[PDB]
Amino acid sequence: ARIGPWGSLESPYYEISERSKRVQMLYLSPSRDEYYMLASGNSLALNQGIQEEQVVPARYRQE
Amino acid sequence: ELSEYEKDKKFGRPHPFVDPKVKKPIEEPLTSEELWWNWRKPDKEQWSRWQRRKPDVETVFLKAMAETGQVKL
Amino acid sequence: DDGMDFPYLDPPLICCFGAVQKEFVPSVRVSEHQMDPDIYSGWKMMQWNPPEFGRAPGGPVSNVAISHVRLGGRAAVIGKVGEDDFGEELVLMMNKENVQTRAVKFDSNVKTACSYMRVKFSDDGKMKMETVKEAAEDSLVASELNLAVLKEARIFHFNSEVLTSPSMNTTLFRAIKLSKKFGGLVFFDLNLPLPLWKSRDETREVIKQAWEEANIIEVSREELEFLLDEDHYERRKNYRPQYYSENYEQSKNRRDYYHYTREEISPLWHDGLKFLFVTDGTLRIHYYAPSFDGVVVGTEDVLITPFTCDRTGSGDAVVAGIMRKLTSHPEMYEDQDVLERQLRFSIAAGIISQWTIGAVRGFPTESATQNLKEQVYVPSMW
Repeated sequence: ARIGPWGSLESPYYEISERSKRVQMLYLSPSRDEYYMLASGNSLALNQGIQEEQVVPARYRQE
Repeated sequence: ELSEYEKDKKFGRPHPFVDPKVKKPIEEPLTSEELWWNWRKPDKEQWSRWQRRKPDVETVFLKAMAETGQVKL
Repeated sequence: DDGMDFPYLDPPLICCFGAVQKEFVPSVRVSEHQMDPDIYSGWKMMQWNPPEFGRAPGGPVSNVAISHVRLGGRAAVIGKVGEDDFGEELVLMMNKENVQTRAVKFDSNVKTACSYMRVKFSDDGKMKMETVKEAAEDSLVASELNLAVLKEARIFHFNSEVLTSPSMNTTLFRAIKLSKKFGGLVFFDLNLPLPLWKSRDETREVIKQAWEEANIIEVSREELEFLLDEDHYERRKNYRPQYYSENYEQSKNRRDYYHYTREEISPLWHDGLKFLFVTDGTLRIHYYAPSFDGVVVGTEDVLITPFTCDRTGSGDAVVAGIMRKLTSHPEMYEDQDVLERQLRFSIAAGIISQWTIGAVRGFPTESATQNLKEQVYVPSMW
């Protein structure tokens, strides 16, 4: 945790995007946290179809 | 006499639980198409964490003395 | 050379010809992103997002031999080392892990990993260097070739680094001739050194003699597009339709895993070839055979352990697993189903090899590789 601007606690998260910007880690604040889908799973699962449809637990909104 | 078992149940020797003298197969139950969508086994095996058998200890001993003749699996 | 009484041991031996080195990364290009020139505490952020050529960077041939023997196989290494402390410790490291060193030659004329060059200031002020005295590793002559490893070994594996020195060119070609005379296959690994990344035509001229003698060839995704067309295969990858997608997958903007057709790799194909392997890291392996071709699907995960992830040495593990399964199962050559099933072991080994720091420190075991293969792949695949 880190005290960011405006006295808000921030936490690091790795952004997943198909651009490979430069630094893929961001410091998210609580206001920007609940509108993203934050996975906590793994890529070690392969089915007869495609790997991109595998299911992992996440945290969207407050569920 | 007493069957082809020699009634291994009566003695206690290793023997299949079911009788290997009837073992009547299934009578062609409903296939995947004629089933409601909740029981379908969706024709593409799904990855699951519980897909490899638990290692366990007694599964090692059972395999260990199956080779030495003390066990008939 | 005919001296033998009893038949050879069960796992066929593998011939590993090249240079013995510690933690060497041959394939170097210009990475777009750099992470601070001084603070090395943040350099690990370049292992989560590799520069697309160091995604699965291969290394020396000793690394491949060690990974192969650690996977349950048997390997032997041909090379030369100096009579130094470093030279005496490299052979100790190789010996500690059951790598046969019957073909490693010790000499005192040259020093291990040390080569004497000379400054040759040219026009303008651009300095140059000319190799005055060669390093110990690249100083093997054809006379001191162990004519027992070559006879016994069933696969001859070498990398392109030996094509950058004059004497090893002749020595390698003599060894290839001997091994082919004794009936062994030739495995070619294309871990291109830095000078060979200059131009396509020069590299193709350099490697043509070695390429035409190979029975199995393994190249990366960049080492194939470079050898055919970099601009075309980079324009094709980054392309999205102006109006509407085509099928549906194109409407999801997923990653580009292109399976090259047999008419595009035809310039790199010849009659003697038995297999062509193109590895897109550990993600996918495209295999091309004389009568069939296909792609084996895999995955990767370095964010599972962001602090102990180091991609170096994974390509060596992939190649070693490929060789181990090639020698263990001789029916993979003409059976596509068996080929696909046995090519996931290499993917599992490559996945495991990226979870630790150090090329030789954390090469996976056979049991661990099988465990990961069975845990990632559905029972129908494995």
